[PDB]
Amino acid sequence: RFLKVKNWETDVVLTDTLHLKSTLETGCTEHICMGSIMLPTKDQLFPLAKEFLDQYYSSIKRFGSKAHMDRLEEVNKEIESTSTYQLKDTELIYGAKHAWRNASRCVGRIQWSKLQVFDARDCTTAHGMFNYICNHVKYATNKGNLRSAITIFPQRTDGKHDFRVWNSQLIRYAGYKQPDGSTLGDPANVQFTEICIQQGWKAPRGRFDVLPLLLQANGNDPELFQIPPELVLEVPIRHPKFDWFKDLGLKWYGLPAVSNMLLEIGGLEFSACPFSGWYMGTEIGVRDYCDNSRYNILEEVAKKMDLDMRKTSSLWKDQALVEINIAVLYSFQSDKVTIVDHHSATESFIKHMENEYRCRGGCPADWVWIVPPMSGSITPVFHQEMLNYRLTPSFEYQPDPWNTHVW
Amino acid sequence: RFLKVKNWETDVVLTDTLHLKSTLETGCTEHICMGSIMLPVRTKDQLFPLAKEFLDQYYSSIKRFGSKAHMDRLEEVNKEIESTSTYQLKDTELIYGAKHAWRNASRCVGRIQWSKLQVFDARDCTTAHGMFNYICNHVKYATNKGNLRSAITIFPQRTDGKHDFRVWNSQLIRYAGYKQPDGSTLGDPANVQFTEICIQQGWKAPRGRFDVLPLLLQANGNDPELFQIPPELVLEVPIRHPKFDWFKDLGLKWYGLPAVSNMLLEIGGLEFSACPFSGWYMGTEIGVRDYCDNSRYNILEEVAKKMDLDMRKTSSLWKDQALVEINIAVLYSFQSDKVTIVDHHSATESFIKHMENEYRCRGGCPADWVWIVPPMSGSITPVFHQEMLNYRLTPSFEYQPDPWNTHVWKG
Ligand code: HEM
Ligand code: HEM
Ligand SMILES: Cc1cc(N)nc(C[C@@H]2CNC[C@@H]2OCCCCCc2cccc(N)n2)c1
Ligand SMILES: Cc1cc(N)nc(C[C@@H]2CNC[C@@H]2OCCCCCc2cccc(N)n2)c1
Ligand SMILES: C[C@H](O)[C@H](O)[C@H]1CNc2nc(N)[nH]c(=O)c2N1
Ligand SMILES: C[C@H](O)[C@H](O)[C@H]1CNc2nc(N)[nH]c(=O)c2N1
Ligand SMILES: [Zn+2]
Repeated sequence: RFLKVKNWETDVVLTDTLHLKSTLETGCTEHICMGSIMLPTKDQLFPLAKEFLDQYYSSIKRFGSKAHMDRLEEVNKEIESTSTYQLKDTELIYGAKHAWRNASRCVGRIQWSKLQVFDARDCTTAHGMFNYICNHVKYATNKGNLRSAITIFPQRTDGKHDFRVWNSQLIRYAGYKQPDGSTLGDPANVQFTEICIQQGWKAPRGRFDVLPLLLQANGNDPELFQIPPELVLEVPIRHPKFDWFKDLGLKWYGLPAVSNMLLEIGGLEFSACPFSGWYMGTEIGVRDYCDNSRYNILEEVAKKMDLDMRKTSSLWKDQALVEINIAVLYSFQSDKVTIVDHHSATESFIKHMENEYRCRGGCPADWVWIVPPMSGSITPVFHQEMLNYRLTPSFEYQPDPWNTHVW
Repeated sequence: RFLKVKNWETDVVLTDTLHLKSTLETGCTEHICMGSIMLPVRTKDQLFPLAKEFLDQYYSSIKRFGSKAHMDRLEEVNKEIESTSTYQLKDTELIYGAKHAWRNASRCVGRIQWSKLQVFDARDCTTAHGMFNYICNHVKYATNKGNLRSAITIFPQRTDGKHDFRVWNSQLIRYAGYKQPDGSTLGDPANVQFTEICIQQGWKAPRGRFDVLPLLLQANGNDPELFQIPPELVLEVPIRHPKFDWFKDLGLKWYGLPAVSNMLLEIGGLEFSACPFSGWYMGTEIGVRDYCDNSRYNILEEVAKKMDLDMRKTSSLWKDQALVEINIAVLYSFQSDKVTIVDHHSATESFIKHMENEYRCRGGCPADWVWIVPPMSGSITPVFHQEMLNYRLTPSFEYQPDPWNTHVWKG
């Protein structure tokens, strides 16, 4: 009931107390650790509301004041009456910033308090959703000078009227099974691409086709919309030394924007809440390009470098991985699109951890997601012990809507 | 109960029943995961249960469960415990035990090899000098002129915890670290504290960047004694690079034999506080950690300087670049000298095959993801994408505190 984390590179020891305020369940027991698993009424709602408003009023230094006891009473009466309640704009902004603050898998949280929140709770149609989302994309992109933002559609009511963005991210590339047997474009999105085509989409059947948004308002069947191309900022990938790199024909998008998550604030569930920041280089160059199940480009790059691909021990995979990531970084920087490298991002996260320990009593962190997918041990997060626990407000993963929705 | 693990690259789903045989604690709760925390005298009362579990397991493994030989051995151990407070393992049980501790070691990526382990029974040992002889024979057997063979040497078990055998070195072979008055370190920073104990015990330090440390050995709870491993027994590899001819002039070398000596082996309730074991290196242990940790030899800058990498900002990935070249060098050098080494691609691939086999035949394989994933190039190895269940099985290896913090000095 008082826990220590040690950094093994610097010997700095931090003391966590924030974990006692933790509420949801981790997946682990005394007997089994699930640290590496990807997915481990009225009466229910008032405690959840209360817990939230208590933290909110404490943050603005008005815990136990009349404005506190009055809001607690107002919310209580509204739940009693309507079976739900509405958040004040101030509460909504706070909840959103804190769900990011609490996101244990996010390395970029030094940035948590600079989050532009777009209140789309007044939305009612898929066309409305499209308008809001285009406005979010343009605001956040900001001609390459990226700004963090979230747009929050209306909360869950009876659960049969959910707003959902069916895309997993606002901007992604299509994937198509080929006669060949192989895959064209991004294999992650084969299924979704089919759902779009089975719902009307005219696919260009290219390697890098920006998918249509597929939007669900008020539990209705979802509809298709193309994001204005002038709003989707893309980056052709070149290398600062390798002439031939450009000829691979690689590009990626500047805006990472997760839109399949569920934002939970004071017991309320916001099932459509796309949010966006900016990239860490490795997300694109290590994962998007190199994962066997993704664009899987290592072989082709290794060939152009003329490495010895005969034996794994020549580290040809590793050598090519580094250059691919140098090129991702160099291209974003040259075209002036915000990107951070894993050295700088993990160094920032250590600074943020220390702020959160002295200021808040801790910082939940999932080491398995926080340490970059390349060069783990030469980044400082490798040597930092972390405690992982679930705080609310939070972002939660939710099932793909096609698996659920009735048509 | 059944727990499933998915591999997100292949969609292969495995079912773990083995976790049901797990007994000890993880450190985690339903409220906190301590998966990245590095560290998350027995009565009769406790002992016979631990013995019984163990012998039930051993007897099952030989398909003799419930045999007269099994029941007679249970009775015998019961009696030995009731009358003497402890018991002695048969050779066959010791061997099986040491094999299964390695098999159960969830942080070890090398476990495909668990059944081929040479066990040296050193339970007749009585003196530090005896321990020294035993360790020499182990080093020479394991080294085998570069054709490394896994081995373990097992000294007498704990009795009252006042009479422990301990190897004070954390590994049998390691380099001296020396703190300089100006605050720099010469040689290996990890070993500064232990080097200082050695010096105080009378070791004459050469004060070089790569001095092999003397063994400091404790028998029967006595004060530790110093011994120099014969140099002809310490196989070393000079580090050079296939294309970069200046690599050799950095003056690096490493020892071929990774040999962990500070861990405690538990078999059937008995505690073997000195049980050095050895295998062979995966290249990244040396090339990533030993050379490139900031708290170790820290050679990234010097390498990148020689390579003329752009070092003015991190986003040139100069560190990532230098790190790969060094790792290339370590594997090249070992291979050229015919010293057994495995790369992290081949090791993780073998591990996944081992792991799947273990689910089919054993009903699980406990694995610590934080340690199994290599410290470079994580996601281009198949373990990154592998969900893993971590739990504790016995027989087992455990961390124990360094003996210089606990030892009662006799004078
Ligand atoms: C501003 C720059 C940001 C950086 C550099 C960054 C970095 C990252 C990275 C590298 C990951 C792991 C992604 C992966 O490997 O798939 C991640 C995950 C995550 N981040 Fe951030 N992030 C940023 C902004 C944001 C914002 C604005 C939010 C929410 C407001 C957020 C919340 C999350 C969540 C919930 C996850 C886990 C996603 C999942 O479970 O699939 N992050 N972050
Ligand atoms: C045969 C070749 C072997 C290879 C390639 C191998 C590989 C490794 C590696 C890379 C680690 C992580 C160590 C680190 O990064 O510091 C490790 C840990 C470990 N291995 Fe192995 N291993 C081998 C043999 C053995 C043997 C023979 C045993 C005992 C019989 C053993 C038991 C352990 C234990 C207990 C750990 C955790 C050590 C700790 O917590 O400090 N391994 N293995
Ligand atoms: C099964 C599953 C669970 C879960 N919690 N998340 C996922 C999505 C997978 C996990 N890793 C890659 C993929 O998600 C991509 C998420 C987008 C990246 C997150 C992000 C958000 C904001 C900024 C930024 N730089 N990066 C999948
Ligand atoms: C605090 C602590 C706990 C714990 N369980 N282990 C340690 C020792 C740390 C862990 N990683 C670096 C350092 O020890 C070196 C590990 C020894 C190598 C393991 C090994 C054995 C046999 C063969 C091989 N290739 N590798 C430290
Ligand atoms: C099985 C394992 O949990 C899975 O591969 C995780 C590992 N760490 C990760 N880390 C990040 N940042 N993103 C991921 O998608 C994953 N995948
Ligand atoms: C804090 C963290 O658990 C610690 O630095 C671990 C991470 N993973 C590791 N993995 C291996 N193989 N060896 C190690 O020493 C470590 N150190
Ligand atoms: Zn856990």
